[PDB]
This record gives sequence, structure tokens and C-alpha cells, in this order.
Amino acid sequence: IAPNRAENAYADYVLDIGKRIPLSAADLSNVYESVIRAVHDSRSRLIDQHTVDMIGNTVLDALSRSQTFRDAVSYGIHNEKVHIGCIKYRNEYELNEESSVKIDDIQSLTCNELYEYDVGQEPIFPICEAGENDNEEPYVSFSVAPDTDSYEMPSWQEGLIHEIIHHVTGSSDPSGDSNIELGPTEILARRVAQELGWSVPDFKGYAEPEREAHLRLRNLNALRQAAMRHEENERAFFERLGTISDRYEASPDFTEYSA
Ligand SMILES: [Mg+2]
Ligand SMILES: [Zn+2]
Repeated sequence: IAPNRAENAYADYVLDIGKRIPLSAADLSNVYESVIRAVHDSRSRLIDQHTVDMIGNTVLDALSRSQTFRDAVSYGIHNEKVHIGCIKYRNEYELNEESSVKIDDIQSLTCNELYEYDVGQEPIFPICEAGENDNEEPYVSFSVAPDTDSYEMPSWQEGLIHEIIHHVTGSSDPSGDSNIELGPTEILARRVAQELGWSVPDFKGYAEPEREAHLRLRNLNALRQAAMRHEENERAFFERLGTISDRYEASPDFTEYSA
């Protein structure tokens, strides 16, 4: 009898069961290829090439260097969860209701209104979730990627791994809001981060105020950085973010930014 998917015990269950049938080198090779394909096919729903690359780098690095991630992934493949190669990626955002910002839509946002608000009143929020589309195909929506070498990068990577773990292990977050338990999804993601040398803050609970503040500020900064990357194409940037947030396809070739 397995632990419930929302209890901390579920994390160790997943790893124990996952280690029983390890990915062969050929198995891993094929998973590696499926992820590359999946991420490449995610372009039409990601904000920019940088984010495409970073998602790819992050998942592939985790597969290459983290036994925990490989165990979680193998668990999913052999125990009727999501095969990681089936997962596509998106950068869906949502207007913040409390914001004083006066805009009808994400498309209308400007770099300015993004920088004229600190955490608490920021104009938009990323949607970070493991969901499924109409055809029941799994996707992960997550923050745009922060700049290479940014403070935000390891936390962003750990958070991305977190969402994938939902899919590939079927793990949940804690049922109630807690300051002392992380839940099995976050537990696993933290182990992966530790194995890969991603420096993330040592939080105790999934809903700890410091954790909530950290995430919000990471997201705001990742978004500011992403916008600044496309400073010359400001309208194109927010229009694409809106297109994706409305659940439409944008150019898989990012022609909106083209020289
Ligand atoms: Mg709208
Ligand atoms: Zn979660």
C-alpha cells in the first residue's frame, strides 16, 4: 500500500519503487531525445528562445546528473504516471486583481508598469502548474526564464523540476497550507536541486511566508529580466505573453522579435 500522494512519505515511496527498474543507458538515451523534441515543440507556447533553451538545459541536466530525478522519471514510466517526454511547456500569465495598474489585458502591458511596482502590487503573475489540455496531454506552465547567471536561475530551475515531478510521479503539494511541511513534490524537487548544485533557500514549509515572498519576487524579477531582453521589441514581448496566456499559439520561430 502506497502513501497518499499528498503526504511526505510519498516522496520516498516514489524513489524506492523507482529504483526497482532503473533506466538503461539506451532507455535514458531515448528519454533524453523525447525531452529535446518535447521542448522544441513547446516553442509556440514559450515567450522566447532563451526560455526554450533553459527549460531544455534544466530538464536534461536533471536527467543526466540527478539520480533522484532519474528515479522519479523511471517511476512514472513504469508505474502508470506521465512519461516525461510527453510533457510540453508554456509561459501562461494572469492579471493580478489587486493591482492598481490600469490595463485591460497583458497585451497592453509596458516595461514601465512592470518596474513601477514591487511584490504585492505587481501587474501580472505567472501560472505555475502541472495541467492537462483538452486532449488530456500533460503540460507545465511556469515563469518565463530569468537571465543566464541571474540570482533567480537556480530557484527557477528547482521550481520547474517541481512542476514536472507532479506529472511524472503523480505527487501533490500539502493539502493544507503549512509552514513546517514541504509536501512530497517539493521534497523531491529539493533533493534534485541538491544533487545538481542549484542553490535554493532552505525553506521548511510549502506555504511559509518567506517562501511565498521569495517565489513572488523571483517571478517578478524573471519577468523584468525577460522583458529587458526584448527591450527593443516591447510591444511584441507583451503581445506574445498575452497570446500564450490566452492559450493560443505564437510563432514557433519567434518571428515577432525578428531583426
Ligand atoms: Mg484578455
Ligand atoms: Zn506543486
